[PDB]
Amino acid sequence: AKPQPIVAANWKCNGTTASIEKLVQVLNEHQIDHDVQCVVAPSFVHIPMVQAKLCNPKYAVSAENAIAKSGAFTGEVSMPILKDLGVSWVILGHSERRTYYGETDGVVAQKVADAYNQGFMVIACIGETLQQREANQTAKVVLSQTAAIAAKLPKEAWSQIVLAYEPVWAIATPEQAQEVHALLRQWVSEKIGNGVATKLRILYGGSVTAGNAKTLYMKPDINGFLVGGASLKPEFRDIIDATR
Amino acid sequence: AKPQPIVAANWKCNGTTASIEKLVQVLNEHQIDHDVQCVVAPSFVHIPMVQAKLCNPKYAVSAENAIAKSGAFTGEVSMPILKDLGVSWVILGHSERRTYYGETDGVVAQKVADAYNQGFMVIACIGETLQQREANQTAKVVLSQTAAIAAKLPKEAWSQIVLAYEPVWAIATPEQAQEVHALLRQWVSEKIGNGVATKLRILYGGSVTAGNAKTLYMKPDINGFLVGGASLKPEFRDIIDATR
Ligand SMILES: [As]
Ligand SMILES: [As]
Repeated sequence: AKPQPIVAANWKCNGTTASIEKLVQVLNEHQIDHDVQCVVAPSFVHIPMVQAKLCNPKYAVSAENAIAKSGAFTGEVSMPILKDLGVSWVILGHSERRTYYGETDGVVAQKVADAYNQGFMVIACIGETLQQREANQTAKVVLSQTAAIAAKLPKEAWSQIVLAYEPVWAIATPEQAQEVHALLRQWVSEKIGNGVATKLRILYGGSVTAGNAKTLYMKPDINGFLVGGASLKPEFRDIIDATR
Repeated sequence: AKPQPIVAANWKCNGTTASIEKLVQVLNEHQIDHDVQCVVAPSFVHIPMVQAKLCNPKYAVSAENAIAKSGAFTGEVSMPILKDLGVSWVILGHSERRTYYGETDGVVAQKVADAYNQGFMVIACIGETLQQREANQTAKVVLSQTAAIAAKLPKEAWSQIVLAYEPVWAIATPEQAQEVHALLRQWVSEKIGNGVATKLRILYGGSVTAGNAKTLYMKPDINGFLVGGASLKPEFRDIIDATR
């Protein structure tokens, strides 16, 4: 029933040359025996070393953010630059960028559309804060965020979209995760179409560990993970193996 | 009289693998016959290729921005990451980040202090908008920006600081540039000390071309350049040679 799972590592703003060499060697030696798309998103300056040292073809390298256009945007990295470098995945709308770096719903929606139209696979992040959840606004918020993205996309774009639900309010039980994933998928099914909804990967982006990954993946509407801190450790392999 | 000049290339969010290979080969073949510190600031994902292909020891590689701390800051690059990668220069406070990416005077001042305390050479950018210049507030603005930076630095930090004046209102005659540079240096001399003021490099960050570089460098308070678009072209070499 489920579509191909994805296990994505978000290294955030972490790593050294030495630590990444060691971690990538562990990922390269891991023999994955089922159909899963693995993604690694290093900090921008580590993308080249990861591209060079990774040899496991079940992985793609992602950026952790991008802007749409090259030009006079000191400090930023654009989608054309990433494409020329051979990066075809990007994480957009991460809660830390929505919170700290001014990415409103509209800003994220436009970036996702720009990444779609430039050929990227996009992990688009959504999720509600503690104040929003306490106000009983979980559904209003995650469906407003998703709707904003959807309004700028044609139906055919959804083959390049992956959603990641971040329970910002926690950063949650597997049951609470499943409730939001099911709501997201039912809204896509109604508004966009049931074929899009059954093929869409909705990844869980709360706290994922070797301890809890299999329990989360048992949920019918969870299609893998956007992993934070545990993705810097050898137990990331156990999180991949939890999607069998 | 003048301190060692600096000619810094800010590539902004521009370049391809192919274009950078070609440009770096031109910079590597250029024989520089006087004492000048050259800097190249590529987009983050191009830092490694530039570090590898550059062979001209008169150049240092810079970042175009950074944050102070590693951690859960998706999409950002930190000063410890850059140091581990061997980057010891950073541009902070560029007008495009102050304008588009929420860097207030306080935010820039704190980053400069954090980069000082982590051992970086810092090109700290200041400059007034068209509305501020029309209000006759050039001096209020560039000295407020500089004062905000200075308030977080001990006197000994100034060996690691370089100022870059950006005439945002234009982006200017060499005379207008010299007036602001002279004002900046006189304020540093009074507030911080005359030995700091005579050793400080104040770089001009308006439109610098092969056509105008020597005329600008003739000005007594201009110590080189933070160059935009012309730094992507072979005529960057002519801008370096204008600091003889
Ligand atoms: As291999
Ligand atoms: As050489």
